[PDB]
Formats: sequence, C-alpha cells, structure tokens
Amino acid sequence: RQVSGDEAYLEAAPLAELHAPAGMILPVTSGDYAIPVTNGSGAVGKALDIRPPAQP
Amino acid sequence: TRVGVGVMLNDLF
Amino acid sequence: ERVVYRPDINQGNYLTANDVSKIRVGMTQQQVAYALGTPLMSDPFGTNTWFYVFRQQPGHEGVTQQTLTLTFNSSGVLTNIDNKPALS
Amino acid sequence: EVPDNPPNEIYATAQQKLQDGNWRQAITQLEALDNRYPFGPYSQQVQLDLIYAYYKNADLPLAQAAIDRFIRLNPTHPNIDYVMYMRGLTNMALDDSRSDRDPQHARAAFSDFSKLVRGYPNSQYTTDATKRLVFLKDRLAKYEYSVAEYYTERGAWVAVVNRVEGMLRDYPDTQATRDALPLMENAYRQMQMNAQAEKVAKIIAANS
Amino acid sequence: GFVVKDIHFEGLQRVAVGAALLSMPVRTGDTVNDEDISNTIRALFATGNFEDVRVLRDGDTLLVQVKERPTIASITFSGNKSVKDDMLKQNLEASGVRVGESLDRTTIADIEKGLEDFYYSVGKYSASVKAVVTPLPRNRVDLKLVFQEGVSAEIQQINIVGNHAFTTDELISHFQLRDEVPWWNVVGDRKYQKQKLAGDLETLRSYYLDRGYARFNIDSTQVSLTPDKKGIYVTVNITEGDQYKLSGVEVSGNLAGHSAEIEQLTKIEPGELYNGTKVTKMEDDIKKLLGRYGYAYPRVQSMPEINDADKTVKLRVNVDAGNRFYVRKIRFEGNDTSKDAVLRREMRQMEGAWLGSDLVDQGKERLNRLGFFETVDTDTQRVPGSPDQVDVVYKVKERNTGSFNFGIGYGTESGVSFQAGVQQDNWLGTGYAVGINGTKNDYQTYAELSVTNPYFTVDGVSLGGRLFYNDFQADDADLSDYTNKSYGTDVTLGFPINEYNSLRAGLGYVHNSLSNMQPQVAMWRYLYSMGEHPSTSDQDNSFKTDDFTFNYGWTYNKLDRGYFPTDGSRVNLTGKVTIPGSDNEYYKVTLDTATYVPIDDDHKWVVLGRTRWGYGDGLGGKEMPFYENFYAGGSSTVRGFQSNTIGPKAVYFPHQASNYDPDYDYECATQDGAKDLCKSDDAVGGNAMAVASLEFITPTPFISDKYANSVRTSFFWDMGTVWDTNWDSSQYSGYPDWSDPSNIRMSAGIALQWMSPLGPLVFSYAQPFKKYDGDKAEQFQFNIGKT
Amino acid sequence: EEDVVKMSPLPTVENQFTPTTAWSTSVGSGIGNFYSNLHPALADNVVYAADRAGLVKALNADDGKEIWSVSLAEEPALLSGGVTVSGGHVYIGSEKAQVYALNTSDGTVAWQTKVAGEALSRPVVSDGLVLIHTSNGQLQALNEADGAVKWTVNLDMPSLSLRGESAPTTAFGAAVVGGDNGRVSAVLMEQGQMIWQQRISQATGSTEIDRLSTPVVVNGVVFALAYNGNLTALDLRSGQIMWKRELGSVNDFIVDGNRIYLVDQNDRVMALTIDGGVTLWTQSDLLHRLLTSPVLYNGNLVVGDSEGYLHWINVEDGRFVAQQKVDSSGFQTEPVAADGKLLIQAKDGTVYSITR
Repeated sequence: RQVSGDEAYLEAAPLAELHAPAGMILPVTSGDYAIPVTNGSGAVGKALDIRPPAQP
Repeated sequence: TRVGVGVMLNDLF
Repeated sequence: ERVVYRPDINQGNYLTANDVSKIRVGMTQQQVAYALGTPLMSDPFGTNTWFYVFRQQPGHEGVTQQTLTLTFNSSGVLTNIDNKPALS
Repeated sequence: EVPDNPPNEIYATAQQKLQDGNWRQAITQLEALDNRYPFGPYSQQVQLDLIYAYYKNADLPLAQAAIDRFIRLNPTHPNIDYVMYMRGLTNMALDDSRSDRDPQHARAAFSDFSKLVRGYPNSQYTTDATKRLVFLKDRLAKYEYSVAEYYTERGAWVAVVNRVEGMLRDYPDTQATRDALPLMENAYRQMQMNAQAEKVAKIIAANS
Repeated sequence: GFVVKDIHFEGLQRVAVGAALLSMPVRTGDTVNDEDISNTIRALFATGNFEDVRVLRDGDTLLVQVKERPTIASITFSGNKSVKDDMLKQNLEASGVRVGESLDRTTIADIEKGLEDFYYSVGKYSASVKAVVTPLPRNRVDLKLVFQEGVSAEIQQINIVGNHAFTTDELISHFQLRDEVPWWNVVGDRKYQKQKLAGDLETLRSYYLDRGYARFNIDSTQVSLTPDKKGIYVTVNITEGDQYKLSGVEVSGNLAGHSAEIEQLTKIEPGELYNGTKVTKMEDDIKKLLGRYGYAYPRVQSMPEINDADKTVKLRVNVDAGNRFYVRKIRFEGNDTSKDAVLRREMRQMEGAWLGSDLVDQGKERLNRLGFFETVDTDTQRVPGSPDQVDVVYKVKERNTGSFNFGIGYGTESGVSFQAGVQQDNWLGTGYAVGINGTKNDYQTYAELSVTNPYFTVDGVSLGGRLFYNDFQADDADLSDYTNKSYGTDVTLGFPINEYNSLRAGLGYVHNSLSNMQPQVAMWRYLYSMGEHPSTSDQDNSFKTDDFTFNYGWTYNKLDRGYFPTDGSRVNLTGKVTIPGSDNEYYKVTLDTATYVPIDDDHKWVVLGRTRWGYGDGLGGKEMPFYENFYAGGSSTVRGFQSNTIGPKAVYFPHQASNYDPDYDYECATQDGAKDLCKSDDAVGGNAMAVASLEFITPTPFISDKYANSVRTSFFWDMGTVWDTNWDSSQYSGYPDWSDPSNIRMSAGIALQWMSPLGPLVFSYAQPFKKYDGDKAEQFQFNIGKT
Repeated sequence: EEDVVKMSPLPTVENQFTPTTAWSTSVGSGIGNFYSNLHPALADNVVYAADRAGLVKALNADDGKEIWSVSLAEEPALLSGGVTVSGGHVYIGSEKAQVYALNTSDGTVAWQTKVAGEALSRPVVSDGLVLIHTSNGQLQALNEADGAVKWTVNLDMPSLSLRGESAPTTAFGAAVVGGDNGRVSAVLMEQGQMIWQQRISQATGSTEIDRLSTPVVVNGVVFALAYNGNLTALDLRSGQIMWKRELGSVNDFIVDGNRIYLVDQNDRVMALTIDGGVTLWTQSDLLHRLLTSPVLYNGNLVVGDSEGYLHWINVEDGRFVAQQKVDSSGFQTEPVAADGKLLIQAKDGTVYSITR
C-alpha cells in the first residue's frame, strides 16, 4: 500500500559538509547526488497544489 | 500430486 | 564457540610467494597493478598507499591474514613496501 | 465502458470526478477520451489530467508509462516542468519512508527531481522537489549503511571499508555517513590496520 | 550543396513540432547536400513514431513530411481458450505492443508468429493466430487477435536404435519424457507431452559412460510429427562403445605450479572400469582446488585416449587455471519487498574478495531454494576502467509467498487425516515464517501457530516459537479410554552443525488437562505418585498439570536420495526433561534409526535396517505421565499387528460411567458383574519400548520395465516390545509379567509403494507369526499420503 | 479440447452400385494409432500382410483363408516398412532398424539385415537391390540375394520432420527418392552416387515449416510432391523444375494417361493436367476426414478415412459414386489396386477384399 498525500519526507535529517581534520583530507565527492540551492518560495507537502495547470 | 488443493500465490500480509 | 556451520570468509586480494617476490622499489602504479592485480582497498585520505589484504578464515578458527602495504609518492612510483605474513 | 457522448459532455464529466476525488471514475472517462482524440488543439490537457488521476488512484505503472510517452512526443511543451515533478513522485511512491529494499526507484526518483531543478530553477515544484531529494539522498545513503551493517556482522572487513568509503564519495554530507564512520574504523581495526583506523577516529572526533 | 532557411512539416499529429526538431541532425541555417538529408531521414525513422518519412527542398525551405504509425485504441482477443486475456496483454506490453502506443505494422506477422511458439512450447502445434487491424476515423486502429488453439499433441513413442546391451525399455525407464503413463493402476509418473528433450539424452550418455562405455556416442536424434500433428515420435540412434578399463590420467595445461596436489587427485586404482561421473568429479575437484587458490573460471577438459588392443582408456585432462578477479560489489535488483540482508545472507561468494564461478552460482541455487522469488538470474559485469574488478548482480522477480493449503489422507492407524492451515514463508520480506497449521485424525485434533527466524544468528541458527492445542481421545487410538486436552508454548534454537547434521534445543511449557479416566491399575499407580487419591469405581474424575520442559534433539541425514533411498543412514534423537517448578518430574528419550545398504551396482537390491527406541521415567519417586507412554504396532512401527496393540494391557477396576449401560459391551463395569479386577486386551503401551525391522528392497517383477522402478516391492521381518518398568509383578501375582520385555512380537510380510493421483501410496501385508497374549492382529494396512 | 477445423461430415451419397466385402481376415492387433506404412501386397493371387507386433500371414486372394503361420518376436518387432514382395521374397522394414526377407514358399526368414535406422519406407526392389529409406536420413540399398548393405547415402534432415520416409521410384539404374528437408534427390544404383538434388518446397518464415518426411517417372519427367511445398514436374535428366503448383501432400499421387490424381494435405481430392498442372476438378466434401493414398479401380477412385469409410470418386468430374463402412477400427495404411483385386488393412490388422 502506497502514499496518497503523505508528508513524512519533511522530517528527513538535513545535510552538513563533514569538517576535515588537519594533515588529512576526506575522499573526493563524486558530482553525482549533489543538490543545488534554489531561492525557493514554493510550498511543500499537502500545502503544494500538484494539480495540472491550464491556459487558455 | 495429492487429494486436496495447495493454493499457492494468495497473500503477502 | 560451539561447533556451528560457518561458510569460509575470504576477504581482499590474493598473494602468492612467487608474486610478492616480483615488485621491487621504484616501479609505477600500472607495473604493480599488472604484477598483483588492482588492490581491493586504497587509503582515500590524501595518500597514494595501496593495501593488499590477503585475509582467509575457513570453518572454525585458523584465521590467516597477510597484510602487504605499498606506499607511493606524488609521482606514482613505489617508494616503500611493508609485508607481514601473520597477525599475532 | 463509455457510450459515444459528445466530447465536451465527457470532459465536464471527468473534470467533475477530480474535485470529488473519484479517480477510478475520472480515468474511464479520460482513458476513453484519449483513445477518441489522441491528437488535438487542447488534447494534451486531457493527458496531464489522465496522469494526475493514475497517481492519486495509485495506478503507478500507468502514470510512469503515460509520463515517459508524453515527454517523448512533447519535450518542448511549456508544462514539461510539471510532468517531471510527477515522474519523480511516481518513483518516490515506489519507495519506503526503515528503507533497505532495491533503491532502483529512489535512485531513479532522485534523477527526475535533479533534471527538474537543473532545467527549471524558478518552477512552482522546485523547492518541494529539493526537500524530496534530501529525503532520497539519506534513503540512498541508508541503503549502503545496511549493506555495511550486514557485512560488519558477517566479518567481510574489506567489503565494509570499501562500502563506507563509497558513502563518503557518493553521500558525504548525509547523516547515514556519520553512523557509517565507526564500522569503517572497526573494520580497519579487525584487519590490524591501526594506522588507517586512527585516521577515521579523528574524522569522528572532528564532526557530529 | 543547398542552404536551408526554415523547416516546415506535413503530417505531424501525436508528435509535437518540438519532438520532430529534436531528432533532426540538420538545423535551421545549416548548409546541406543530398547526403546530410539521407542521414536526417535516417534519424526520423530511428525515433519509431513514423511509418514513412521524406525530407525535400522547397526553394530556400527544407520540407519534412511524415505519416505517423496508427495509435492502438483497442486490443481484443477472441479464441484464447488456454491463455487468460490479462496474461497475454501483460506479455504484449512487455514486447512494446500496448494500447495508447503506435502499431509497428511490419511486425503484425511477427506478433502473430511470435505467439504460436508460446503454443508450440506446451505442444499445441496445430495452433494459429491471425490479426485483424480495423482502421478508425483519426489515424487509430483496433487490434483484434483471432486465436485458434489446437489439440495438444502427445508423444506416441520414444524409440532407441543401436541399444544391444540394454533393452530399449530399461533405458527409457530413466527419462523425464514417457511414451505411456498408467491409470486405474495409475502411477503419478510424469506427463505425456513434449518440450526441451535436451537433458534426457544427458541421462542416456551417463547411463552408458558410468558402465565403462567410454567410446559411447549419440549419432542422431530425429523428431517426427504425424501429418495430423497430434502424435509425436522420438528416435535416438546411438553407437555402443565396447567396455574399456581405465589405465591412468595424464594432466597437461596452465597448472599454476600445483601438479604436487593434482598428480594424486588424478590417481586411480588400475582395473576399475571407465566411469564418466568419477571423471566429472575429478574435473570439478580440480576446478575446486584452482578456485581454492584464487582463480575464478578454471577450465578443465578430458578426451579419453582409446586403445582397442588391450581395450583401455588413458584419460588426457587439459587444465587452464586462467586469471583471477575481484568482486567490487554484489548488488541485488528485484527485492521490492524482501530486505537486502534476506538475499545477501544467502550468498557464498564474499564481496570485497576474489571471484568464484562456483560461489556466485551456489549463491543462486541457495536463493531460489528459498522459494521467495519466481526467477533468479546472475550477471558478472567487469567494473569500468579495471581489468580484474567485477560487479556480480542478482536479478530477482519476487513470488507471492503466503498460501492456504488443505489435504485429506486415509490410513489405518490414522483413519481419515485432514491436514489444513495457512502458511507465510517471508513475513513482509524479513525471512520470518508465520503459519497457523491444524490436523484432524480419528483420535487427535491439533492446531498450532508458528513464528520462526531462519537466521537468529548470521550463520543460519533458527529461533522459532510454537503455540499449540491438542484434544486427544485414547479409545479412538485403540488404547485404554483417557481424554487429554493439552496446549502450551515452545521456543527452539535450530543449530546447523554440518552439511548432514543439525541440533535442536528449546524451552517449552505444557498444560495437560486429563479427564474421563476409566480406572486401570498402571494409570492409577502414576496418579498416587503425584499425591492424587481419586475414586477406584467411577469415570467422573479430573487431573490438571502445569509443566515446563527443556527439549533437545540431533538429526543426521545422509540418504543418497530423498524419495527411494538406496544408500546411507538417517538418525533422529528427540529427548526432554522437566525443569524444577513443574507439577510433573520425568525425562523422555526416543531414538529412530534407518540404514540403506545396496548389494547390486544398479542399486535395485537395497537392504534396509530400521530401529526405534524409547525410554523415560520419573525423578522425584513420581512416574512418567501415561500420555508420554511409548506404543508399538501399525505401519510406522511393527506391521501385521494393530496400531499400538504391543506392550502392557489394561488391568481394570470395577466401576460405572454416566454412559447409562444400554446394550453395548463394556470392560469391568458394575452392571454386568463387578467382581474385583478384570484383565483385558486393551493396550496402554509403556515407558520402555524397542522395535527393529529388517526389510529387503527388490525389483517389482510383473510390471512393465518402462516404469517398473516407479513402484518399490520389499520383504520385511518386523519385531517389537513395550513394557511397564514399575509394574508390581509380585502384588499382581495372578496377572501377566508386564515388567519383563523378553516377549518379542515378531512378524513377516510384503510391502508396495508408489505415487498415485490420490497421493503417495504404501501397502503392507504381514502375518505376526510370533504374537503374545491379547495382541490384536491387523494383517493388511496402508496410507494414501496422510502428509 | 477442440480441433481447429470441423472434420467435414460423412457425404450423403446416392450409391450407383452396391460395394460388397468379398471376404475379411483379421491379422494380429494390427498397427493401432502407431502411424505406420505397413500395407498388404499381392503376388501370384496370394496376399501377404502383417501387424506391428511382428505377425506376418499369407492368405489366398479368393477365400481369404490362411496358408502359413509364423511371427517375428521372442518383446514386439515394430514392423512399419509396408509389405513389398519381389521374385520369391517378402520384404518388411522394422523400427528396430531390422529389414527381413521371407521366402514366399513356407514363410521362413531368407535373411535379416541390421540397417542404419528405423525402416519406415515401403521397400522398393529394383535392379538387384532393395531400397530402404530410414528415419535418420540414410537411404541404404540391400542385396536381393543375401541382404548385405551395398551402399548408404546420408541425406541430411531438419530439426523437426513428419514420419513415413519416402519410398524411391527407379528409372535407368537411378533411384529417385524424396528428402525430409524438401529436396527430391537422384543417386546411381551401383554406388549411391549423387547425380542431381533439387529443392521442391516453398519455405514460409522463422517458425517450424517442414518440406516432407513417393515420386513417379513417365517419359523422362519426374513428378514429386512436398508436404507443404509444391507439386512439380522435374526433368529426369537434370532435376531442373519445369512447372510447379502450390499444392502439397504426404499421400503418394498417381499419374494415369494425361491426368494427375492426388489427395492434398487437407484430404481434398483433385485431378490436374500432366501438361502444366492446371486444375481439371476439385472434391472438398472429404476435407480433414484423415483420408488415405488414392488408388484407381475400374476407372473409379478409391480412398479411406479415419472412420473406416471407403469412398468412390468419378475421375471425369470429381463427384462421389459410392460409400461403404468396412471397419470402425479406422483406415490409414494405403490401399492396393492390382490383379483386378482391391485390398485394404484397417488399423486393427483386418484385411478386406472389395468387390461388386
């Protein structure tokens, strides 16, 4: 059984760059699975109208 | 195979 | 400990005697690769070091591990080798 | 099993079942209306509604196959930004929110939401899609942690460090990875690699 | 050349102007010759939208023209008698023939002919499947698929030509395919239809090779239809080698300097006949050793050097250790419900280790033997930019694991058995086994609810809980009339020790509610051992017991074959004892032992030795609950005797039950003259039993050689003994000595068993030639797969 | 459950004489549902027939009463290669790849040879040889005296085929045989040496389409037929296709005067011009009534269906003439019109002679 108007994904743990020690470096981040910041005023979950647009 | 019925592929939960 | 059924746990790279005696100091990466095959682990923390862990433990005890550690430099040329046939 | 009504009658009908939320009724009206006029001057709108329904009616295989097709015949289309959001949802709807099953869907879902925000930074569904990507990255990171976990119990101390290293490479900023660092430390210690062990320990000490 | 200005379009319908543009290599403003135009035409076909494209020059413009393939509006069937509409339409979608997509017109006959093979697989060759494609006003089309399935064709002979040492029948004997299967003497003996013959010739090869026919060849296998295409003939023509004795083994190839260990793996005692299966062992033993030392795909081949002079074979074995590889990742695609650990935990190839051709495959057999997946496919991909790194992928399609099951059997000892219950093998894809099973005998109503973890421990130690209910009625089990309404709980560890050995150890609770105890000396001797002093003269009584056990068990199975074992022994040992805090105080030990010892090479003459042992006693001066007694007699124990008839018998008191003595026979009732005690032939069994049989398996000598090996005749000498070890022989001087086991009940007889449609069958006819006082005979007994 | 084509029902025929059974002799259990060739053959007013088990009797052609009594079992014999008699030998092929010759006299074994495969074909006796076309493609020729293998001509065979391997016709010390791949071939009788090999069959698509699995030579033309493929006239010399027609059967045709009489794969009968093969008439009232090979008897055409009915078709128009139930056992094995007598053997081995 499947997600109808769910909102559980909002509680998902945030992302924070791991601070590296001195005399050591963290492995090289593959460009894959990387999210660009977007000045986003759009709603989320149930608050977002996911109905198809129209015109005229 | 036998007298009766083995009705496989019915339920998950 | 009991007398349970464990199914032989092989881990890492395979090393023969006839292959450890074949790398000499001052070879390239690609020369070591062809000599011993791609290593399974490598230090991804700012250091060209290669790990040839030839770990075997079969059924009940007798856990053999040979730890063959190879150090490279900025170039990509073997500088120092480190070989240990056991663990204590 | 619709009779040959006039078309505007069949649209009034289907578009009435949507505010009511009867999807299975709205489909049979649209699903039929599509086969009637597969091309038209306002018969792409028909196809967008027919997708909204399949989703809400949890007809997921029909929603995917309907989106994929739409994009192939109208990738120019203005509302192509919306069709991507829906595809991403569709695949997310084939997922888990406690998630260590085939990520094929979550991974595929992560792609669709990336293609949206890259191509349309100022779209109505961008910021929501972003939050969803964050869920999906943890989800995808959480998959590797579990495989690591099984192999820490099994004692494949190579498979663990390699698996964790790949998490650091692929999903570093994720919270799955913090929890991944001490099984990589442990993994080293077990292969008597105390040098490489201590390395990780001071990456733990250095972060949350 | 030619220069473009605009690009106009004719015949765009479903395909937007945009979708056309994005597939065209030649862009607005480009300079284009009549060669670039061909490559643009060439590309618009490659999109699959269009039936016919042409790109033309109209002055300064480039004009693209298209007739889009028609859109499928309906897929109707009409004819599909053997295949459901939903199963076919699901297969069409799979092959890209779905409603709302376009019709690949040049594939219509392809679609047609592409379904026949489906009907040829099952053997319905007389089949058909045309297609009507009805055009519809706006470039749509109704696809109608008119099926005309045939009579399924049956295999009317399997012939062998060139067989001189072995009757064509004896050979056909071991085939999956049959030219005749019986009924009304019906033997569940496989079907009568035809497909994938490949593999039944492999069993033919082996049968000859395994008997020293080294130069044995299959010349030709032709396959015939009848003109009506309802009968099927199969002929294999063969060349029987002369019999050759093995000389020795020359090993030659990339041995990887391991001749030390192979030169004796190819050491064979000189004189024994060539043996094709001992070869394929040897060959695999090598591949096992080269795998042992890193190598992923060690190849081995054996071409026998034939010498017709002395008639011998020098086996020439080429080796090639090949390369080594490294498993980067083991991935699992398919597990949409089952957890990743659930498939990965069944792996025998370790990830982050050196690749095993075997261990990858072993990992697959171990994966479908779970039954959780419909299909399991491997796939060893070389990792991009690496010579010796690979990814091993397991593609699973998940099966619906939950299933209701219902079975009725019919024996003598049991009567009518009604096995029934629901089972769930993979709870929410966790490996967890939950199940609510129940069984209804003539004497027992049992029903348990299970939960089991098959990997309590990563190494395959199972921890399962049972919660059960059992209402037992002894006068239906041919025993002194009792009633036991038991129910309790049992948590059990199952330790896999060895390929062949396993242990069980568990803690259990049991409630034993006893009632309707018609008095009897031995039964009452137990009762005032518990400090119970009820009435010698009525049937109205009660005894509640609250016990806790420690249960243990060992099972050693090395039977050559599950079904008709021909070699090696089985041994089970299940005991228990009462943990202090219980109402009772006893221990129980039962040991079963079956041994197969074949005398002929073909294994058609097996010698079977069975032995069943039992013993228990009370610890605190108490006695063993009589419901924990051992019995002997019936099919499962000593044949020719009635069920449970062996052992002590009832010595009854005078009494009366609320039966209201009408016109039925009673034992030691007041109504018919209650003296004091009455001896009877009513069995109670004992606390010390020992049975032991010796059964000589043979061929079945009046049935067709083609399927004679399907039914198993045997001759048996059965013997057994039960006794009561606390029977006061003194105080009951007049009554027989039921502490003495010296009285051995022996019997001889003949057995049959095969598989009927009614289920697995087993007939026994035994004359108990040495029976003792009050033993109820039962010469003919049977079961029809009680299960 | 259901066959794809309704066996056309028994034609309702106004009989233009009374077909009577002269006599009948039952011989063993016969062939049954085992699709065999085994027919009877007639030599010197003495009929010879057999059953699959290996019973072979010789009957008087008039009374149908037995003469000699011997069988060929120890375990059955699996006889299949239709009875064929020449000089003073009775030839029969066994599906245990045995070929027997029996003296016409007492009925004892003259010789018995181990051949290459199941001897399914009607033995053909030409020059000093006996042609056995087997089930593994081997076209062998045995010595009429002692029965030795004089040569083998490995024809190659498709994955899947039908059954009854084609009995060869002979002209000018050359045997013309049918292939199971759809190629009619011509070898020499001294050496089995190939001369020509011509494909006669039209292929369809990537399914299971088979060409064959018996030809006739008149005035240096070879006529032959492929199961699915065509009826073709061939140049006896070269084997080059002169004319082809899109008709196929497994039931040997007959060429009389200037017309070709044949029974197509769907049991429909027709007569065609020897010239180019153009259609004279067609009789499709017996469609799918699993008919036997046709025979000419007193200017009439005789055939048999699965339900033991003999039919009489008129050569000049292709309308029915008579009908007669003779054996509810059923018909398969080919008739025999020879010495002004008509024989046939129903599945249970019952050998009828047909008169009036």
